[PDB]
Formats: sequence, structure tokens, C-alpha cells
Amino acid sequence: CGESCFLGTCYTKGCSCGEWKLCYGTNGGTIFD
Repeated sequence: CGESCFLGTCYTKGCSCGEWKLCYGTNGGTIFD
């Protein structure tokens, strides 16, 4: 996900801020940056 979890929380639902400070979407088991 082209997110920006600068603080920690991401905006796009499903996108979780990964350790490498990058939110990855995991909606319905579907993983996408």
C-alpha cells in the first residue's frame, strides 16, 4: 500500500504498517503493498 504510517497507523483499511515502516494490505487474506 502506498500508505504513510509516519506515526504508526495507516489510513487505508487493511493496510498494516509493516516493520519496514510500510503498510501492507491484507484484506480477505489478500496481501498487497
